[PDB]
Amino acid sequence: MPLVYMNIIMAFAIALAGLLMYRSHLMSSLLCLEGMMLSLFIMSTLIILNTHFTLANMMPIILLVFAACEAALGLSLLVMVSNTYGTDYVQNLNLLQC
Amino acid sequence: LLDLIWLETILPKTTSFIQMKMSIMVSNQKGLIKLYFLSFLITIMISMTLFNYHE
Amino acid sequence: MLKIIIPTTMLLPMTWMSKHNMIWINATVHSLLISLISLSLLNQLGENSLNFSLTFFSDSLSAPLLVLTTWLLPLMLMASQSHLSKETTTRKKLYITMLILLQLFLIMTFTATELILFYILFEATLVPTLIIITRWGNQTERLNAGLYFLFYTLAGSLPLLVALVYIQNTTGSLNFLIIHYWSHPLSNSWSNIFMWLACIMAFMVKMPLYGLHLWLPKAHVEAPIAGSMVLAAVLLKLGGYGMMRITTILNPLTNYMAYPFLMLSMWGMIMTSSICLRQTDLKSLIAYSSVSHMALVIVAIMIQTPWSFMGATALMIAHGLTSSMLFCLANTNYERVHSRTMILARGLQTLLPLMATWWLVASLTNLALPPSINLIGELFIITASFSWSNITIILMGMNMMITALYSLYMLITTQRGKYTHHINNIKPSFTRENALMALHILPLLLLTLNPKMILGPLY
Amino acid sequence: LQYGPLAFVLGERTTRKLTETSKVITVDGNICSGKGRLAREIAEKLGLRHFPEAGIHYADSTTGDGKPLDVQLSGNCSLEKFYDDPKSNDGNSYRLQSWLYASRLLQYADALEHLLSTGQGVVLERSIYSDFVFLEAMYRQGFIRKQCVEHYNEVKKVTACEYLPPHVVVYVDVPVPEIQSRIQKKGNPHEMKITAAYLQDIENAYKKTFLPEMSEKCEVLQYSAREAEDAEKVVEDIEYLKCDKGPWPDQDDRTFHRLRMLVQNKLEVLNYTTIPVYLPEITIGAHQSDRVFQKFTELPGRKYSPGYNEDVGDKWIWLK
Amino acid sequence: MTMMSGRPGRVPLQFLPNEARSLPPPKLTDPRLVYMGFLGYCSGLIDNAIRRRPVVSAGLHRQLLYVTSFVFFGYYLLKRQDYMYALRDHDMFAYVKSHPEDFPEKDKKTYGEILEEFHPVR
Amino acid sequence: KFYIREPPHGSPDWLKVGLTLGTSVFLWIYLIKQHKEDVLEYKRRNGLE
Amino acid sequence: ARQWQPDVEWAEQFGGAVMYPTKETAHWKPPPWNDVDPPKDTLV
Amino acid sequence: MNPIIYTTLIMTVMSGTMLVMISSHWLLIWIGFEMNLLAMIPVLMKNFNPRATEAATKYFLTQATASMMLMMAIIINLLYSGQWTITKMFNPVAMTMMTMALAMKLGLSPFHFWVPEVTQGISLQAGLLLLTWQKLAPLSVLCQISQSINPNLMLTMAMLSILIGGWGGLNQTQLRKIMAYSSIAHMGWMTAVLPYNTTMTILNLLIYITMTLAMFMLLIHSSATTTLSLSHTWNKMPVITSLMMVTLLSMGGLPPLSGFMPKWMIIQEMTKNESIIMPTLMAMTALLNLYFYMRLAYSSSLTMFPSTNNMKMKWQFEHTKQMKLLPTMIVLSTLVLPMTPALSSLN
Ligand SMILES: CCCCCCCCCCCCCCCCCC(=O)OC[C@H](COP(=O)([O-])OCC(O)COP(=O)([O-])OC[C@@H](COC(=O)CCCCCCCCCCCCCCCCC)OC(=O)CCCCCCCCCCCCCCCCC)OC(=O)CCCCCCCCCCCCCCCCC
Ligand SMILES: CCCCCCCCCCCCCCCCC[C@@H](O)O[C@H](CO[C@H](O)CCCCCCCCCCCCCCC)COP(=O)(O)OCC[N+](C)(C)C
Ligand SMILES: CCCCCCCCCCCCCCCCC[C@@H](O)O[C@H](CO[C@H](O)CCCCCCCCCCCCCCC)COP(=O)(O)OCC[N+](C)(C)C
Ligand SMILES: CCCCCCCC/C=C\CCCCCCCC(=O)O[C@H](COC(=O)CCCCCCC/C=C/CCCCCCCC)COP(=O)(O)OCCN
Ligand SMILES: Nc1ncnc2c1ncn2[C@@H]1O[C@H](COP(=O)(O)OP(=O)(O)O)[C@@H](O)[C@H]1O
Repeated sequence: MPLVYMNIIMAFAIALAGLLMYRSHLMSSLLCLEGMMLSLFIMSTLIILNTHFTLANMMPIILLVFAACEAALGLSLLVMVSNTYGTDYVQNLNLLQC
Repeated sequence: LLDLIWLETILPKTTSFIQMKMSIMVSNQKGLIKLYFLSFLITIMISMTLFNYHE
Repeated sequence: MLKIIIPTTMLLPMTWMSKHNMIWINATVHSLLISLISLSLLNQLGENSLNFSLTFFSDSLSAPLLVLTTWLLPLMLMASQSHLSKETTTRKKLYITMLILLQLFLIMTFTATELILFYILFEATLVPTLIIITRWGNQTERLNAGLYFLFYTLAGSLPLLVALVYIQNTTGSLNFLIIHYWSHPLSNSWSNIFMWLACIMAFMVKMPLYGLHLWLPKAHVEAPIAGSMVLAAVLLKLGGYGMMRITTILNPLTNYMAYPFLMLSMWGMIMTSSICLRQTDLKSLIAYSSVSHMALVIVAIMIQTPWSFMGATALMIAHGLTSSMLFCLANTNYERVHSRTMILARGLQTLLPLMATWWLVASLTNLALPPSINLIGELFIITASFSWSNITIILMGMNMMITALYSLYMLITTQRGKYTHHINNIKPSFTRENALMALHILPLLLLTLNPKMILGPLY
Repeated sequence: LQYGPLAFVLGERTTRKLTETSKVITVDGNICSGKGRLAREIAEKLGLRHFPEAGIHYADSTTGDGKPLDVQLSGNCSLEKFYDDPKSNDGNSYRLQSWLYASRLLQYADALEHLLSTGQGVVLERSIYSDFVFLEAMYRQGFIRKQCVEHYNEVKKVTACEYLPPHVVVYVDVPVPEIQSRIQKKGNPHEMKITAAYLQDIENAYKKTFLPEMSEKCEVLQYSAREAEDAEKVVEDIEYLKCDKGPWPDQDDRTFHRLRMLVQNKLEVLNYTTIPVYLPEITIGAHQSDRVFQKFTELPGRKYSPGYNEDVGDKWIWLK
Repeated sequence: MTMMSGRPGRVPLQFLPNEARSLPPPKLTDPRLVYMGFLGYCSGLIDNAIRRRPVVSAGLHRQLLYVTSFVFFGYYLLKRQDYMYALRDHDMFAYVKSHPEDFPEKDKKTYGEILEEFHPVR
Repeated sequence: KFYIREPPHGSPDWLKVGLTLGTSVFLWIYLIKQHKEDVLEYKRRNGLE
Repeated sequence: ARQWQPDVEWAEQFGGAVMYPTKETAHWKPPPWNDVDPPKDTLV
Repeated sequence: MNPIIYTTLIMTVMSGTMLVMISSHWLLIWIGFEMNLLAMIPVLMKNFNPRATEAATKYFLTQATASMMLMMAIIINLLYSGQWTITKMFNPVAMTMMTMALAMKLGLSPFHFWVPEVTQGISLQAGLLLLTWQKLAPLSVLCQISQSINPNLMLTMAMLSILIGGWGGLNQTQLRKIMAYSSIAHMGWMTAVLPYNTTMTILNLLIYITMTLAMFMLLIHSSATTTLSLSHTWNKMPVITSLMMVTLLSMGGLPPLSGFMPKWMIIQEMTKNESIIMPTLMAMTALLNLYFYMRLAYSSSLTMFPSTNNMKMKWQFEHTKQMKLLPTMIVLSTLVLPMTPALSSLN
C-alpha cells in the first residue's frame, strides 16, 4: 500500500496505545479517544475519495457526529468524578474491585 | 493413614487447595483501571501476533 | 411401565391434599399398594426382555431392582415419621415429596431404553438426595457431606456424558437393544482406552470403588434415617446396573482394562473390612461394610461371566435389604440415647430382647449365613473368581473371616455385657420399630425359597 | 390506581396540594411533660392530623385489625422491666430502644405519606430525630454497651438520611424536679424507679444536641411548663413563622415523587433496620426465630395477604 | 454455523410458511401440549404462593388464563418445530438422491461369509 | 375485621374477572377453530378426505 | 435433642468483604449497607 | 430522574440494540452500538452515588475503546474490499480486530475485568439490564460473521471465560459480583459453540436470560445484595428462598432441570465436529460455578441462619410492588427440559 495509509494506521495504533496506558489525568485519556476518532475520520475519507464511492462521502460526517456525542459523554462523567474527588485522577476510582 | 489422610489428601483436599489458590489469584484485583487497561494492551498485542499471523 | 409410574406420580398430589394428621397413613397405604402392583414385573419371558414401549422396558436384571425400590419407600416412611413429629405440616409434606420424587426418578432410570435417558434420570436422583441430607441432616457436618456426595458423583458422570454423545455420533444410536445387536469389538488404542475409562468411571464412583469411596461414610453417616436407607439399599446399585448394561460395548478391551479395578476392589475389600474392626461410630461401621460388599460386586462385574453376573445380581438385592435393616436398627438406639458412639449403650439385650433378636438376624445375614441369598451371591462370585484365577480364594477367604469378625463384634458390643448404669431412658420397643424390622427381614428369608427371581437375565 | 410512575406521569403532582398549613410539626420534651396535650391541642386548632407517640405496638395499630399483638410476637421488649431492671443481661434495654426507633421510623413514613398524598399537615410527638436522647441517656447510665450505640448510629445513618425533617420543632421545657414531682403524683409503680441522673441525661442530650442541631434546618419554639397550657398562643406563634430555612423550599415534584414512592412501601422503609450486625441483645437464634415466626403465622388474620383470610370472613377468594 | 438461515425462498419473519400447511397439525391432546398446560398450571400456583394467597384455591380465572396462554403458544411452537424437522428430512433426502456417487449402495454380506474375530472371555 | 381500605374487599373486581375469563374463552375458541381449519387444509392438500 | 443450625460464629464466615481472606485483602472493608460512601472533605 | 425520561432512555437502549439487529450496513451497526451506549450510561447512574459514578465511568471507557476498535476493523475491511455489508470479513487482520472488539463488548476473558466491578457498582435493576439485554447486540453480530472467525482465538477466549468465571466466583460474598462471574462463565459457554452452530448459541442465550431474569427478580423481591442479608429471607419469605434454591440448582446445570439443556446441547454438537477434549474441560470446569451456587443455597435455603429482633415488624407488611413475570420466569428456568426438541424452531 501507499505510505500515507501506513502513517494513518500508525496514528490510530499510537492513540490506542495512549488510551490503554493511563497516567494520572482522565482528560488525557479522553484526548486519546478523540485522537482515535480523528485518525478513523482521515483513514475512511482517504479510502472513500480514492475509490470514488460517492454516497459514502457522508459517513465521515456521521462519524464526527457520534464522536462528538462520545466526547460530550466523557466530559459529563469527568465533571461528576471531579465533583466527587476534587481531582480527575484515575487512582481515586478504586472503590469497586473484582 | 489411608482413609483419613492420604486418600483425603490426593483427590479432594488437593482439588480444594488448588481451586482456593486460583480463586485468590484471579479475584484479588485492586480495581485500578490503569492495571486492567495495561493488560488489555498486552492481550491485544498477543492476539494480533500469535493468532493473526497464523492463517 | 405406565401402570407403575402414574400412581407413583399420583402419590404426589395425594400427599399435598391430605389432612395434616393423615399424611403418613395415606402415603404408607398407597406406597404399599404400588409395591404390590410392581410385583407383577417378575414374570419374565426368558429369551428376551419385556419391551412395553419404545421408551421403557423391563429385564430380569431390572425387575428385582424395581421391586426393591417400591418396597423401600413405605419402610422409609415408617422410619421417618418418628423423628419428624415436631416438624410443620408443610415441611413434612416436602420431605415426603422428596422421597416420592426419588422413587419416581429411580423407577424410570432402571427401565429407560436408551443411555441418554438413563443418564438424565441417574443424575436427577442427585437433587432429592442432596436436599434430604443437607436439610434434614442432624449434624453440622451434613453440609460437608452433601458437597462430597455431589462432587465425587459429577466428576465421574460428566465424562460419561461426553462419551455417550460421542458414541451416538459414531454408532447412530444409544438404544440398548440396537447397542447390543450391533456390537463390535473395541480396538486397543489410546482413544478406546479413554472411551473405556469415561464409560466406566461414573459407575465406579457410584459403587463405590475403593479409593473413590470417601464420600460414602460422610454421606451415609450424616443423612437422616430414610436418606441412609435409600443411599445404601438402592443408590449404590445404580453403579452396578449401569456397569452391567454398559460393558456390552466395551469388549474385548475389558480383558485388560479391568486389572487395576480388580486389584483395587480385592485389596480394598480387605481394607474396608479391617477398618470396620476399629470403628467408634456405629453408622460408620455399617457404611464401610457396604463398601466391602460392593467391592465384591465390582469384581463380579469386571470378570464378565454368567456365574459372576448372577452372583452380582443376588448380592445387590441381598445387600440392599440387609444394609437398610442394619441402619434402621442403629437408628432406634440413636433415638433412645442421642449418640452414635458404639460403646455408649451396652448390654441392650437385657433391656430390649426382641430388638436383640432382630439384631442377631441382621448380623447373621450380613456375614452371609447359608442358605441366605447373601451367601448365594457371595458364593457365586467367589466361584467365578476362582475360575478367573485360583489365587483369588486367598483374598476371598480372608474377607469372609474379617466380615464374620466385625459383624459379631458389633452384635456383642451393643447387645451383650452389662447395661451402662447411667442411661435410664431406654423405653420398650414400639410396634412401629418391630414392624419395620420384620418388614425388612421377612422378604429376605422368603427370597431363599425362590432364588431364581433375584438371579437375573443370565439365569 | 395505586400511586406510581404512571400516576405521576398522567396528572398527579404533590405541589398542587401543599397549601401553607402542611407543616410537619413535632412536639418534643422530657419524660412526663405535658407535650401530648399540647400536641393534641395544636392539631385540633390548626386542623392537622395528630399522631400519638409511637409505642411498642404502633405497628400493630396499622396492620390487620388495629389491635395489639402479644409481646413475644411483636416488640419482644418491655418498658416496665426496663424500669425495674435496666441492667438485665438479657439485652431488654437496647432491644427496646432499637424496636422503638423502628416504630418511630414507621410512623414518620406514615405521617409523610399522609401529608404528601392529602396535603393536610401532621403533628408528631417525638421523631427519629429526637429518639437518640434516650439512647444517650441509657448509655451514660451504663444501661447499654458501646457496641449498641454504634449499631444504633449505623441504622440511623442509613435510614434517617432519606426523609425531610419537620417544619416546626416545639420543645416543652420542664425542669427535672418538676418532672419527678409529676412522676410521683402520677402513680405508675415502675416510673417511680426513674432516677434523677437519667432524666438529667435526657434533658442534657435534648438541650445540647437536638435543639442546636434542628435549629440549623428547622425553626424551634421553646416553651416552659407554665406557658405551654396556652394552646391558642402556641398556635398563634406557629401561624406567624416564616419557614424559609430548611430543605423543604428546595423540593419540586420530582423529589416529592421519589419521597412518595419511598414512604409508601413500608418494607422499603424498614429495609435497613434488620442489617446483619450480630449484637447479642438483638440477635435471635434459628430455633426461636422459627418457633416465633410459625406462631405469628397462626394468628387469626395473618396466614395470607389481607383480603385472603377466610377465617376472618373474607369472601370470593377463588375469584380474587 | 448457520445451517438453515440461508435456505432459498425463505420469508424473513413468517414463523409459519404456507408450505407448512401440507403437514398434519398436532392433535389437541398431544402430550407435549399437555405438558405445556402443566407448565402454565405450575406458573399459576407459584403466582399464588409468591403473593401469599391460598395456593390451590385463590385465583381460578388467573390460573385458567395461565393454562390457556401456555397451551395456545405451545400449539404454534409445536407446529413450527414439526415443520422444521420436515424441512430437514426433505432436504436430506433430496440431497442424497441428487448425489448418488456419495451415498453408494454396496452389496451386503450374510454373517456366514463375514469373518468376525472371536475373543474368548477367560 | 380489617381497619382500612384493603383494596380488594368482600367483592371481587368484576371488570378484571370478566376480562380474564373472556380472554381465556376467546383463546380457546380461536384455537379450536384454528385446529379444525388446519386439519381440513391438510386433508385437502394431500387428498385424504 | 434438636437439629444443628448455624449460629453467629458460623454466619460470620460470610460477613467479610471476601471469602478466603489473605493478608492483603484483610484490610478490605465491606461496602456500606446502602451503596453510599461518606463524602470526602476535599475542600475546593 | 423523571419517569418519562427513564422510559425514553430505556426505549433508546432497546432501539439501539434493534438497529444493530436489523441493519445490513456496518455503519448502521456501529451507530446502533453508539446509541445503545449513549442511552445506557444514564441508566447506570439513576441512583446517584460515588460507586455508581465509578461504575458508569469504567463502563464508558471500556465500551468506547471497543467501539473505536470495531470502527477500525470496519474501515480495514472496506479498504481491502469496497464492501459495507455485514457478511463474512475479507481481511484476516480486520477479523481479529473485530473479534476482540466484540469480546470486549461482551466481557469475555481476558477482557472480563469490567463486568464484576460495574455490576457491583449499580443497582439490581441496572444489573439485570446490564447482564441480560446488553448481550444481544454483540452476539447477533458475532452470529452473522461466524464463518469468517478464527476458531483458535474464539475458543481460547471462551475457555478462559469459563475458567475465570468459576475461579472469580469462588471468592465472592456480594451477590452482584457472584452474578457477574456467573455471566462471564455463561458467555464463555455461548461463544465456545459459536463457530459450529449459531442455533446452540441462541438457545444458550435464551435459557441464560431466563435464569438470570428469575434470579435478579428474586433478589429484588427480597431486597438483598450480600450473602448475610439474603440469609434472613427465610424468616420473612420462605417460599422465595425455596424458589431461589431450585433456580440455583438449574443454573448449576444439574439434570433434570432446564439449566442442563444448554450444556447438554453444546457438548453434543461439539462431539460431532470431532472435538472431544474442549467439552470435557468445559464441563469439569463448570463444576466450580456449581460449587459457589451450592454455597449460596446452603446459606440461604437449606439451613437457617440467625435473625434479628426487628424482623418481627417486617412480618406485618406485604410487598408493595409485585413482579408480573417472576412466576413464569421461575417455571421456564426450572421445568423446561422435556421440551428440548423445540430448539429446531430456533433455526
Ligand atoms: C418427575 C415426576 C413428576 C414431578 C412433577 C414436577 C415437580 C412438582 C411440580 C412443581 C411445581 C408445582 C408446585 C409449585 C407451587 C408450590 C409453591 C408452594 O409454596 O406450595 C405450598 C402449597 C401448600 O401451602 P398451603 O396449603 O397454602 O398451606 C401451607 C402453610 O401455609 C405453610 O406454608 P409456607 O409457605 O409458610 O411454607 C414455606 C415452605 C414452602 O416451600 C415450598 O412450597 C417449595 C416450593 C418450591 C417450588 C419448586 C419450583 C418449581 C417446581 C420445580 C420442581 C423440580 C423437580 C425436579 C427435581 C428438583 C426438586 C425440587 O418453605 C419452607 O418451609 C422451607 C423448607 C425448605 C426445604 C428445601 C426444599 C425447597 C425446594 C424443594 C422443591 C421440591 C419440588 C416441589 C415439591 C412440591 C411443592 C408444592 O402447596 C400446595 O398445597 C399445592 C401443591 C400441589 C397441589 C395441586 C395438585 C393438583 C390438583 C389435585 C388433583 C390431582 C390432578 C390429577 C387428577 C387425577 C384424576 C382424579
Ligand atoms: C485411587 C483410585 C483411582 C481410580 C483408579 C483409576 C485407574 C486408571 C488406570 C488405567 C489402567 C491402564 C491404562 C492403560 C493400559 C496400559 C497403560 C500403559 O502403561 O501400558 C503400556 C503403554 O506403554 C507405556 O506405558 C505408555 C503409557 C505411559 C504414560 C502414562 C503415565 C502413567 C503414570 C501413572 C499416573 C497415574 C494415573 C492415574 C491418576 C490418578 C502398554 O504398552 P503399549 O502396547 O505400547 O500401549 C498399548 C496402547 N496402544 C496399543 C495404543 C499402543
Ligand atoms: C427457557 C425457555 C426459553 C423461553 C423463550 C421465550 C418464549 C416467549 C417469547 C415470545 C414468543 C414469540 C416469538 C416469535 C413470534 C413471531 C416472530 C417470528 O416471526 O419469528 C421468527 C423466528 O421464530 C422464533 O425464532 C421462534 C421462537 C421460539 C422460542 C422457543 C424455543 C425454546 C427452545 C426449547 C425450550 C422450550 C420452551 C417452552 C416454551 C415456553 C422469524 O424467523 P427468522 O427471522 O427467519 O429467524 C431470525 C433468527 N435467524 C435469522 C438468525 C435464524
Ligand atoms: C470422581 C472422580 C472421577 C474421575 C473420572 C475421570 C476419568 C474419566 C475417563 C476419561 C475422561 C475423558 C475421556 C474423554 C471422553 C471419551 C471421548 C472419546 O472417546 O473420544 C476419544 C478422544 O479421546 C480423548 O481425547 C481423551 C484425552 C484426555 C483428555 C482429558 C484428560 C483428563 C484426564 C485423563 C486421565 C484421567 C482419566 C482416569 C481418571 C479416573 C479418576 C481418578 C477418541 O475420539 P477422537 O478424537 O475422534 O480420536 C480418534 C480420531 N482421531
Ligand atoms: N424512645 C424511648 N425510649 C425509652 N422510653 C420511651 C421512649 N419513648 C417513650 N418512652 C416512654 O414513654 C413513657 C411516657 O411517655 P411520655 O411522652 O414521656 O409521657 P406522656 O404519657 O405524657 O406522653 C415514658 O415513661 C418514656 O420512658
